[PDB]
Amino acid sequence: KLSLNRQFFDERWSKHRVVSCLDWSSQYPELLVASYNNNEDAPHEPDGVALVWNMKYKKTTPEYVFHCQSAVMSATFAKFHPNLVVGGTYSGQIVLWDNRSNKRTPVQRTPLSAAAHTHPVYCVNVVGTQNAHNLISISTDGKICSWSLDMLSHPQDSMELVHKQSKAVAVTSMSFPVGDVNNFVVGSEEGSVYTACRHGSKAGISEMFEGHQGPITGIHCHAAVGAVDFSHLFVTSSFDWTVKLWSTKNNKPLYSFEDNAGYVYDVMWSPTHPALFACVDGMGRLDLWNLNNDTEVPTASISVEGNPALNRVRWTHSGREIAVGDSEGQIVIYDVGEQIAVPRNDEWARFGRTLAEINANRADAEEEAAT
Amino acid sequence: VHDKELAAEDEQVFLMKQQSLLAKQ
Amino acid sequence: NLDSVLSENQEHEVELELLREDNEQLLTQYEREKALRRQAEEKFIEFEDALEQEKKELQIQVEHYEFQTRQLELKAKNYADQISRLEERESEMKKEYNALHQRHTE
Amino acid sequence: NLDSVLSENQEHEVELELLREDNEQLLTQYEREKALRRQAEEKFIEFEDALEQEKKELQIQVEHYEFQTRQLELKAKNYADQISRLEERESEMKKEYNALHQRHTE
Amino acid sequence: QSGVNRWIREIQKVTKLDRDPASGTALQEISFWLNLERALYRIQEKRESPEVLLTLDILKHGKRFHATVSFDTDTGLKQALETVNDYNPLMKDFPLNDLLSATELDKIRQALVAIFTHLRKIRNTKYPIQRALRLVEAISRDLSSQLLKVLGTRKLMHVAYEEFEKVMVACFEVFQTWDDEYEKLQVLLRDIVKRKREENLKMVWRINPAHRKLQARLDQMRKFRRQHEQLRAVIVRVLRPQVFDAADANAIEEVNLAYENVKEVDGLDVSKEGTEAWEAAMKRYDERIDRVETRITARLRDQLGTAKNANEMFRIFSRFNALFVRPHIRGAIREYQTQLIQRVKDDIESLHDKFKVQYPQSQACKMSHVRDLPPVSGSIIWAKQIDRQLTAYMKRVEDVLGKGWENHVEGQKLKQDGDSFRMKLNTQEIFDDWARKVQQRNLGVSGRIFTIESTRVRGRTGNVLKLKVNFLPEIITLSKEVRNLKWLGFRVPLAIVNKAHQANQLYPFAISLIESVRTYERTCEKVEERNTISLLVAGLKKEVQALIAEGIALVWESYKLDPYVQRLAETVFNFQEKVDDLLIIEEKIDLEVRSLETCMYDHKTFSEILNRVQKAVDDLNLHSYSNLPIWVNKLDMEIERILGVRLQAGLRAWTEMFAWKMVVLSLPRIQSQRYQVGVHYELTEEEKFYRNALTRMPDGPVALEESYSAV
Amino acid sequence: KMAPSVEKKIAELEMGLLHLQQNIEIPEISLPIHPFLNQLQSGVNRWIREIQKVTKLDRDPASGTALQEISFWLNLERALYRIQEKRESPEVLLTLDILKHGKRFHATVSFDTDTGLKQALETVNDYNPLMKDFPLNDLLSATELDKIRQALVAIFTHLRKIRNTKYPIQRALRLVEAISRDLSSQLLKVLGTRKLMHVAYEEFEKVMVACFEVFQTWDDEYEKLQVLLRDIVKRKREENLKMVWRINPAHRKLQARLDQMRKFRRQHEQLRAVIVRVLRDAADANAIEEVNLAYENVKEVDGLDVSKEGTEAWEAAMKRYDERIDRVETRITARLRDQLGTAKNANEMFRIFSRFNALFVRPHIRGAIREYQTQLIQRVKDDIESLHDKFKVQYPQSQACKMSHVRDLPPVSGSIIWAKQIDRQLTAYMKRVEDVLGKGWENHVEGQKLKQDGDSFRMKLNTQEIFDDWARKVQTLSKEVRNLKWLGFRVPLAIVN
Repeated sequence: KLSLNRQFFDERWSKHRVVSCLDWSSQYPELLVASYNNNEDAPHEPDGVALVWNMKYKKTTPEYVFHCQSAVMSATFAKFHPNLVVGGTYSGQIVLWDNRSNKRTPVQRTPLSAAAHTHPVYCVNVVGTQNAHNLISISTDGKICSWSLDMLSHPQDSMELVHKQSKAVAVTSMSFPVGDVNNFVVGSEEGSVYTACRHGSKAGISEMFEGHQGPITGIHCHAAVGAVDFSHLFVTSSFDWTVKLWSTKNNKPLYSFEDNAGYVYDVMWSPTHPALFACVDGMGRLDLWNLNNDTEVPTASISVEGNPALNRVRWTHSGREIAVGDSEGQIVIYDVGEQIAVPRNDEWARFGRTLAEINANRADAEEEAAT
Repeated sequence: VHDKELAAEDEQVFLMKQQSLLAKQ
Repeated sequence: NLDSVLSENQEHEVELELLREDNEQLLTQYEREKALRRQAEEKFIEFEDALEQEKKELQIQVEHYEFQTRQLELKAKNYADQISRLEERESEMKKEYNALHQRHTE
Repeated sequence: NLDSVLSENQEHEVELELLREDNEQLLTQYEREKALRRQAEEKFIEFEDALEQEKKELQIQVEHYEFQTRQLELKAKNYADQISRLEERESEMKKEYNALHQRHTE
Repeated sequence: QSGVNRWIREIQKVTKLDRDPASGTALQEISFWLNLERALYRIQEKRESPEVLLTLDILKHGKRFHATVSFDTDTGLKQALETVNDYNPLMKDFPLNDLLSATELDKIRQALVAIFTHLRKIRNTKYPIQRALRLVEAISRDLSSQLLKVLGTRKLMHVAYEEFEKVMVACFEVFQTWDDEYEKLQVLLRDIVKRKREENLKMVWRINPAHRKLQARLDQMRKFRRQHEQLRAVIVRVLRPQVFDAADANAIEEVNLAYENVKEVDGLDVSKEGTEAWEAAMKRYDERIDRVETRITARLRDQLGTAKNANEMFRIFSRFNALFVRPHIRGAIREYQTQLIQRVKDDIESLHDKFKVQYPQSQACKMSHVRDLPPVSGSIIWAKQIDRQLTAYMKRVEDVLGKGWENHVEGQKLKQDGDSFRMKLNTQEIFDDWARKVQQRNLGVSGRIFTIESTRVRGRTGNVLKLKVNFLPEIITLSKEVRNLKWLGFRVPLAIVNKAHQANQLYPFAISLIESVRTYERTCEKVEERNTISLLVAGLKKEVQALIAEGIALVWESYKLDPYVQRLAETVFNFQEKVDDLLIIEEKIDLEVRSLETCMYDHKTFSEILNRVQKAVDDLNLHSYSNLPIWVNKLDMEIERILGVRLQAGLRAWTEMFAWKMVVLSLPRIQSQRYQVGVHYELTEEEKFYRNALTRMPDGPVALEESYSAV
Repeated sequence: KMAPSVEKKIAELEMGLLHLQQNIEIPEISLPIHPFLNQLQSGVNRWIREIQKVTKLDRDPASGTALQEISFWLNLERALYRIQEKRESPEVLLTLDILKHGKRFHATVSFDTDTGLKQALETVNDYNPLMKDFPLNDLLSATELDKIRQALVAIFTHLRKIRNTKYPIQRALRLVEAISRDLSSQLLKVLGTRKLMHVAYEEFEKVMVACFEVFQTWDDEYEKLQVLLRDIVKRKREENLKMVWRINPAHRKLQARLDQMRKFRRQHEQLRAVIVRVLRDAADANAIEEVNLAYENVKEVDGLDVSKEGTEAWEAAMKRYDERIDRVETRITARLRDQLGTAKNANEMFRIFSRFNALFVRPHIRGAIREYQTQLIQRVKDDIESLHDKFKVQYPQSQACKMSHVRDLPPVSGSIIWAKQIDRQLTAYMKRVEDVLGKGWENHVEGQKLKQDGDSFRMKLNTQEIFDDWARKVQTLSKEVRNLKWLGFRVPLAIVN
């Protein structure tokens, strides 16, 4: 069952704004960073607001407030620095807020040069270990830069992503596999998912996936690791009212969940349940798809009050409370039941049998309908 | 000895002069 | 007249430094534009090669399809002439059968 | 000390004129290279759009030929059925005509 | 004469020899024609021996004419010789010997093309068309026998499905090869007939090939096994118990035993007994299958009782996807057709209600603007997605109701509704309206980079004139729309693409100039908020305005635009962080000054507060703010006045004199420019300590006299 | 200059005899004659058959060297002139005349038209402006890279006479591909002589920039030739119905292999110089022999082979080198992490951070030592605040003024010595910060505030105005004169005397 747990809405900052990104801290799993876009009704107010809310405390105020000059498009936590909030804004700067400083103004920012990003940055991440971690960012012109978290003045590595006839893929979202620093996947607004490799002899776009018929909003790789490896799988959510499930082997969509209503704005694999993923749609409905239970209807659906358009969803690292941001800035926390969240000990083998049954039935139906 | 202060000009007349510089050249 | 020569010397120094920096900037940017034009010509020649082979494949499919259309339409008009003659012949000896049937009837 | 400062003035003058005309040469080289690169991009974009347009025309012709071949093949199949049916009917009426000559026989 | 008549009979029993073409195989006819031609040539060379002509010359010398006329006219030698030499070029080589030893179906096909290409030599011969037709029938009989032997050896019945399917696929392509090669041969004999109208009076063919009925049998076998396979698919699919009845296991065993009992019956027997065995087997199979067919239909009814929405009914109708052609579930679809049409009509009306709200009034435009999509391309994607969902609904309805759902009244009004929605959902008019607007407006960037423009801001009567960068937002949106619409298959004109490429190559300087101008305006607004510190940042504002006045003369196509943009961005960032640090440290200075009134009267806390203020002023001096000593003097008068008021309070609290007086009077003064060293000037007591607090006495020195009168 | 030139002429004689050996040759036919009309018909039919045998000669240009093509066209030209001069002999004209007298018009017509001598001779005469005096012998005879460069520019300036002939442009492109083929072969021969793996880095870099200059010369001469080919194609539109412009030269793979080899060798030299500098225990010797073993493991693989097995061997050797270098890097990270087991005071830790600074170019070594740098930067921030507090008091209020008064130092020069000592301590602290944060400390998170504070502090440490004020007021003095000339101030001439 799905139930409301907590509602976050700040009166001064998060009013008349649409949530743009959500993240939970890896070290401190009760902390949510929530990006925001510009309120057009208040030009004197800062364009980009990044709030940090707390789960343990029962107050309604944001625990930290940051704001940049330009509209913040994607802000995450630093995975190996506990004090930094790294945001990527509309102008292409990568601002780096600090919490120990007395200022809400960023303490570090990248230049707007040709050696750095220039178009809006919609995907930033921190990859690596303690001894070797980097910040990866891709703009919407397809430029990918790998920075170090100290020297944000020029990138350590940088390239332009091009697949065919040196045409620039316009990257909208980016995901990384579990335990991988080299390979990653990108979803463009041209409708095409591309896999890619960071460094090596072949650096850049590796393959191509045809798939969708609209801009791709959110792509997430598989997170839960158990008896059977599933890191080659990922899910995508796009503008054509579908959620498409893929693997890196097959060049075709393995399944196309048509959310017959409104668009689909974000999707995300659960980090504990290996067969569960959540998606949001455009009329406020949040759906959970458990593939071991049923692959045609949502397992559990909820609707936020007033039905606003939902932008982003994000699971906690415990897989128990998910966070969803809407068009009014109202961060809502939804607590899933233990019958849906906690997996059984045979759930990886059951998902392997379910994936084999999906593959066999769909391929057999296709080859028996075509011939 | 005490030196008198330097001050940047008022912004309105400054970029009004720069508007004249833009239009004349 | 030492002060005038000193003023001339410092003015010449500031002009020298200014247009030396202008020289270095112009050289670097000219190298940049040459490299970018080389990149553009490389894009032109590769895209040339690739889609020219694609165009030749599609043209091959085009006049193959034209050959198929021509032979099928020729078979169709041969069929047209033969059924026209067949129905004409069947109708005339049907009339002959009717006349001979009335001959047997009377 | 007019000798040394006038020597500095003289060296400043000759180096300023020399690398000033060198600067004018690089500025001319810059303007030529910028014009060349701009014309290369314009030619590339024209070639893009014209050749992609004629590609789309070839795709339209391929689809039209496919549809024409399908409908003409359908015409040939059902019309061959017409040939077989009318041939069977005229065979039957030939048989009844032979029965009528049999009726004349006895 | 008697031996002449003996020779006449001996060659008349051979020249009249003829073989019926309907009887026997083709190879028997080939061997007969070859042997007859060879024997006729043998008796021809024996006829032309000189001793025979010697006997005819002797009989001519004996006036026995009748034997000579018999040997000249009644022989029939010349006509039979012309017959066997007219049929010779067709009969010389013939390819059925390769067919008789062929074992694989492609070898059968290549023997077929060899035979039918060898049959093309009839056009130069006087072969009768009816004998050619009987020869083709004999070829078909030999084909039927050979491929029956091949199919009997391969044993297609008891073996698995896929390779059995592919060997009948190869057999049916062999039958197609026979069909079109017979078509080519038939038009060849037609064109042969068109040259001999008065000779042959037998127009119709009426050929019945022997293999054809077997082909029909194989065709029946094809669909039969196909049906069985499809049935077995759903019988392992839907028959699972939804969370174990004997009905589902009875269905699995009924299908298995029905297929076994039809597997016992041989299907390759083309005879009448084989035909009636085939018919009895299919009647038994239909009787065994109809029970589980009725069970499947009843479970479809019970499954449709609990199904409410259109997508649910489509998802459960596609579970029985392989049984749409069996003529019992079609009645169940016909009974439930009206509910499907009504509910699909409701879904179409729901999509029409979505599209009824316009694009700028909807949330899709807002969420596309959030995710960086320009509004015309977002509207195009919106209309294309509604059209795609309409096409998906029509495709699903057509696929479930069969082709030919148009003729009903509900079907024709549903098609009318879909047609109206599709012509309301066109996307081309929006595209060339946008193209006409952009081509009329005729955008493009050139000239100098900055622009002064005077606007009327509310709250101010005077027209406030502002500075912007010469780069319209419509340039950036036009570049985004060109990059979006070139993806979408829409042809955009040349000037728009060239303008977009110039904009994309000039964008990184323009966005940095826009950010620097906005940062400078925000920092100047923050400075104008606090008028008290305007003289501290006079040097930085002077430097930034000097840089703006330097760069206002630059053109967009200049070569100096690359380092100037970086220099301006660095200077404006430094100016902004200096102003923010000045704001923080001036708030600290004001807090420490306002806390001097509430600080209790002692030397140590006054010295600590003055040390903190001196440290803040020292940090002001380290970053070298402009006009520091004037602002320090203006602060020094205020803190001296505060110390005078506190001296009044301390003196009237007393009403050992100098011990109480040296608490305030020995406090060190604030030094503005103290980082300078080398100048050996020593400040006196009045400019090092607050010795002029009696000059800043708020009530005048009369209270000092009140301190002197008590002693 | 005698014996190397003699050796080059000897190699030129050997190369000349090599293509005289391997020259594809045309069989020289001979027209026989009678030592009656039907015998002449058979003889002239043998003539027509052998002339059609010679004149139908053609060669696929996609195979073989370019010198084979040049020699083939030259030999065809010579053979066609020999056939033309043999056909115009008086005896051949005589037997053709008496065949014309015999009214055997078939022989005369078939010897007039069906021989195909006219159009073949016209075609080879049209081609012969390009085929003469071709300079590819200079390419196959050169061993120095500048010689290869001038041979390449001579070949590409010979190629500009396409405008005279009616050569097929596709055949010209395959000729260019053959030029690329034997250019790659000669470059492989020269670099195999040069033994690039066995040489030091400086000569390796000289031959790499020379070979890439050769590649660059090929590049722009190819763009000029391609411009001329586009000019000659758009001017002759009716001649060629179909036209493709694709070409894959055979030297680009060798260029990419050389680029990858040079980019490997630069990284290996950069690591090995640092390792042999600063790692002079068993761990140091272990690391240097592992580095030498990795270099020898790559070195034993013949990198000049461009084939598929050579490519796989190069990738295997580079993968083994990368894994060995990663093992050496982890070993030296574990060696550097033993600092707190030895360094307790920050001063000797500063010293071993200065001695071992050259490992911090690598990203793993820089990212591993992270929590140390915050403490070190905090220590230098404390020392910078202490240096500010030493400048909190001024020189007249300092004890250094009394120490300068006692030890016979004038107060102005004592102030200048005091300020220069403060500046020296500030520069030492900035050198320490640069050592701690490595190269590029000026754009770090913590080093930026340090750099800004050091710059604004050095702006207030200038001593020009004190010297100027002293020189203005003075216009004990000899003490100023002989102290201020040590400090680099240009004293006035009137004050020295």
